[PDB]
Amino acid sequence: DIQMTQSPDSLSASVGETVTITCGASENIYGALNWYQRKQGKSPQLLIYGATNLADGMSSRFSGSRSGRQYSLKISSLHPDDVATYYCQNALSMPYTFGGGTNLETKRTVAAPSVFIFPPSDEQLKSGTASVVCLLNNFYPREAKVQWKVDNALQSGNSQESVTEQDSKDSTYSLSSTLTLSKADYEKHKVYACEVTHQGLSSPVTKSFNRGEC
Amino acid sequence: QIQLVQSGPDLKKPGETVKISCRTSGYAFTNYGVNWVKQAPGKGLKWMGWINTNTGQTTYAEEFRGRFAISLETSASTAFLTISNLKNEDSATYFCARLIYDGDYISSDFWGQGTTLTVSSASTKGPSVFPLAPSSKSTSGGTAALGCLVKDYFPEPVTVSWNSGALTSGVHTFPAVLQSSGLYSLSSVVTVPSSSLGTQTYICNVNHKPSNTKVDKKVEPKSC
Amino acid sequence: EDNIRRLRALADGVQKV
Ligand SMILES: [N+]
Repeated sequence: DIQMTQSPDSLSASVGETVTITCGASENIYGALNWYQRKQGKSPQLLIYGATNLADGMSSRFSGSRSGRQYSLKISSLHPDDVATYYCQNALSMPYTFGGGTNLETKRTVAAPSVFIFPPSDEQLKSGTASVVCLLNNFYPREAKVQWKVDNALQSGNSQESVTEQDSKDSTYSLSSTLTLSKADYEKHKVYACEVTHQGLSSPVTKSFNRGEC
Repeated sequence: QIQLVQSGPDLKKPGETVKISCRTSGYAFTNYGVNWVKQAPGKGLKWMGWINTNTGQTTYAEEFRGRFAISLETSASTAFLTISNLKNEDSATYFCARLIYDGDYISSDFWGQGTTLTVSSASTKGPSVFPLAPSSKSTSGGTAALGCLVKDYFPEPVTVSWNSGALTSGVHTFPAVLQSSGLYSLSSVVTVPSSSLGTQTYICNVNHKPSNTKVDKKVEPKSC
Repeated sequence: EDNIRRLRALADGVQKV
C-alpha cells in the first residue's frame, strides 16, 4: 500500500502570507493526488484533485504542484477562514490512503479577552450541585491562565477548562472555566472570582460576584 | 442538490453489530462509487473501503477486511456500512463520500455529515441543561453574554442550537470535556445586544440522540 | 501519465462517469 507522508503537522501564518503544505508519496503515484480541507465541526471537502486541479467552489487562492513524488498545497494569500486541517490523499490505486493531516492556524495581533462570569442556576442548586462559569471571549494568543478564588482562597482541583477552535473571522479563541462545588460548599462562601492572566492584559483581571446577591 | 445523509449517532456494546446508512439524492446513484472514511477522536482520516454501486464489487483497506461490510439498497439510492463484533477501537465518526471518476482523476467530491459511533459497556446518560443567565456580571456596554450549561452526559455527541437555529452569530459552543465521573459536560454561550435583554427570547435547543433527550431551555436575566 | 492512471482505475473496477 502507498504511504502518504504529510508535512508539517501544524502550521501558523499571518494573514496575507503565503503558506505551503507538502505530501510525500512512498512511491510514484503519477499525479493522482487529492487535497481535502476539514474545517472544525464540518465534513472534509474536496480541495484539489489530480494534484493541481482546483475543485468546484473553492478559492482560487489555493493551488497545487508536484515535484517527483513530492506534492504541494499552496495558499497564495492566507485568510482567516482558511484555518482548518488539510489532508492529502493517494488517489491512484486503492486503498486511497490519507496523509496524517496538517493543522493550519492564523497568527494575529494580541487581543485581550472579555471576561464574564455566571453563577450557578437555581435549577442546578436544587439538584445539590453548584457550577460557576467564567467565560473568556475573543482573545489571542490561546495561552491563558484562569484561577478561581473563593473568599480569596485560591482553588485547585475543582475546575475544568475548554477552549474553542480558532475563529474563522477574527482568529481569536474563547475559553470557559467551570468551577464545581457541592451546594453545601457553595453556600458556605460569599465571593466567587476568576482571575485572568493573559498577554493582552497589562495586569491580571478579576471577575467576581457575591453569592446572596447572585 | 446532491446530498448524502447518514443515520444518526449510536451507542453500542462490544461484540454487537451496527449498521450505518448513507441516503443519497440529487444524482444518478449507480453512476458513482461510494466509499467510507473513519475518523477516530484525535486521529486523522482513515480510508476504509469502497463499493461499486453498479456491480456491487467491494474493496477494503487491510485493517477493515474482517468485520466490515459495505452493502447497497439500490432502489433507495442508499449505501450501508455494517460493522460486526464491535470493539472499543471502533468508536469513531464514520463518513461516506461519493466517489467520482471523470476518466482522469478519482476523488470523494461529496460527503455525508458523518456518523458518530461509541462502543462502550456503559449505559447512555442524558444531559441536564442549566441556564447561564445574563447579568451585570456578563455585560460589557452594549453586549451581554448568556448561555446554556449542558452537564453530565454520555456518550458524545450532543447538538446545541439557539432559537431553533435562528441565532448563529456570536455563538461559541465549547468542546465537551470529561469530568471525573466519566461523563461529558459542555457549555454554549452567545453574545447579544444588551438592549435586547428582556425583549428578545433566547432558547438553547439541546439534543442528545443516544439517550433521546431533547431540551429547549429558555435563558432569562438574573440579578447580580 | 494518464496511461497509468487509467490502468490503475481499470484494475480497481472504479466507475467512470
Ligand atoms: N480533522
